[PDB]
Amino acid sequence: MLYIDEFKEAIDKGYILGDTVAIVRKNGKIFDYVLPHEKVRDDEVVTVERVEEVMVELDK
Amino acid sequence: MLYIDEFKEAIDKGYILGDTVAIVRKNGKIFDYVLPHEKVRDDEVVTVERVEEVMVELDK
Amino acid sequence: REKVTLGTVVDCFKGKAVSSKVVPGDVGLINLSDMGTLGIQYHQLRTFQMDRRQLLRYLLEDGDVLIASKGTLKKVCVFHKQNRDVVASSNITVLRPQKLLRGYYIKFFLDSPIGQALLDAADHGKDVINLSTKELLDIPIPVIPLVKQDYLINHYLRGLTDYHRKLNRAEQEWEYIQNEIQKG
Amino acid sequence: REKVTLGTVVDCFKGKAVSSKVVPGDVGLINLSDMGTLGIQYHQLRTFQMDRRQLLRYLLEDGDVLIASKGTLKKVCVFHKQNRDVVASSNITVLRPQKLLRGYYIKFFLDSPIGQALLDAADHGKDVINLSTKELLDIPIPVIPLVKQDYLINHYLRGLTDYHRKLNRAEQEWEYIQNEIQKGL
Repeated sequence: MLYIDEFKEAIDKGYILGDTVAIVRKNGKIFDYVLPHEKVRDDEVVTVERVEEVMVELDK
Repeated sequence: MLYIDEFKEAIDKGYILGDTVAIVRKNGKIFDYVLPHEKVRDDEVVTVERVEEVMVELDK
Repeated sequence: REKVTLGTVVDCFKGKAVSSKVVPGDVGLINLSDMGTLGIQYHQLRTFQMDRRQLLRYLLEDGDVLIASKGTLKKVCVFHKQNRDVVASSNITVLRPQKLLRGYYIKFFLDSPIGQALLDAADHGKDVINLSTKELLDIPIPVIPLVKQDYLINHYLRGLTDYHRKLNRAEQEWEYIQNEIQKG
Repeated sequence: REKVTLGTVVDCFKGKAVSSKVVPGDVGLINLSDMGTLGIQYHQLRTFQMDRRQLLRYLLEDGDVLIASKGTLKKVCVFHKQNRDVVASSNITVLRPQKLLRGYYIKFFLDSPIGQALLDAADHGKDVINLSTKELLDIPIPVIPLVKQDYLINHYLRGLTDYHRKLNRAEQEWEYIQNEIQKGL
């Protein structure tokens, strides 16, 4: 499970650059993010979302 | 300060024999018992009371 | 083997009940937390005040066996005379050898496979400990020569002291090495 | 001596946040309770399960420095490669040496009188620890030859392993005397 501290940390480290990020969603909720060279499983649903908006959905 | 377990124990050990026992009272309350060969401070008030009655006063 | 029942060779009394509200005074207190596996932790005993008369009843003497009659683990220690007056707390049962058996010999026995079986059979508490003095005092111990108990006690004690030396030296060496390196 | 700032020679990341509801699986977990003074208590680690992608980010490697970034004890241990995958918890800050410095050399420095001062100066917590990663990474470390670090680390490790030799042998003997007596009766 992805937590709010791990997402911001990846942003401050320069691992999530730009205004968008690949996000895997389990059953509609945020499960994980995906960096450029990482492996997405065949059964996972990847959407490209905005970092500010992904950061606020985690706040809840 | 004397507690109900310490008084009980002295009765079952055979140290408090008979139906009465020497009792030192501080400020009106039971403070200790005195066995046959124990030394009472000059400033302590010894009264000889019944053990059954001293057992129930500490019970409260 | 001939055996004597524990209550025929010892004077047994529970320790003094001391409230957390006592003036840290002169007489030390042994609690469950001061009963170590290697003996009593005399350096961390809680001090307090007690009247001369009530103190004289609970005063401990060299060789007394302290048994944890409350708590979560049945610990057994032998008292070594200290530089001050020391009493056991109400969670401890005191055994003062009268004749025949040495305090440390009783300590070995209660810490033996059979000793634990006999002590747990005297336990009146399910999850916590409520040792029954009556049944504790009914425990039978093999009786052997006093000089032979002392020989085994002298050998137990030297191993205990040597165990402390060996432990302290390994720690004193590890700290020397540790600091020979900060020099760099 | 010249000094390199910790942030220029290591990759630093906080550990994985793991909720108490986990499926004990295959990946081991290091928490504050597993950070002893003589190293990590690998035998009592809480196991759990993690996806491969997220596990690969937090996976630990031989020589990482684990730092207690929360709690009431500022501990510092170096990770030794195990026969399982092991990650550190969110209460721990991982330092992965890049160049110049050895993990254990950073451990010695942060265990030194000045190291503790610099670690306490980076603390944002009065009663608890709330280490500041930025201030942590501004810490300057003397930089020495790599073979000289290895030489002090090789002997430090010799003393640590010898420290366990002596302790286990002292306990193994005391247990033998103890049983020499019990059998005597």
